[PDB]
Amino acid sequence: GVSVGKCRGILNEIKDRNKRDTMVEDLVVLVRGGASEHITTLAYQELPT
Amino acid sequence: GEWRELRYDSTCERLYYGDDEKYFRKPYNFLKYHFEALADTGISSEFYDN
Repeated sequence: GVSVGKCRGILNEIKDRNKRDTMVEDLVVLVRGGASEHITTLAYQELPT
Repeated sequence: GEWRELRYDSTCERLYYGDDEKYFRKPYNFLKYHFEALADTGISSEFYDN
């Protein structure tokens, strides 16, 4: 009697994920006219109102 | 331009402006002082995310 069994197995799997996001915001003011404390308080760089 | 701080009068209930001692003598060697006022606040913000 002759009997011989052959079995071969192989597995492969790769998963990849990448995400990138950016957001930039700027605000510039320009005031000319006023010397009293009113323009000094208005010269606050920190809300455009 | 700097004589504008504050001025009050309680007896007559009179609130007025910086009229007291508002004059600046220009020291021959100076051509002109040219009082003016400008205040430019520029904010440059650049937020980057990677």
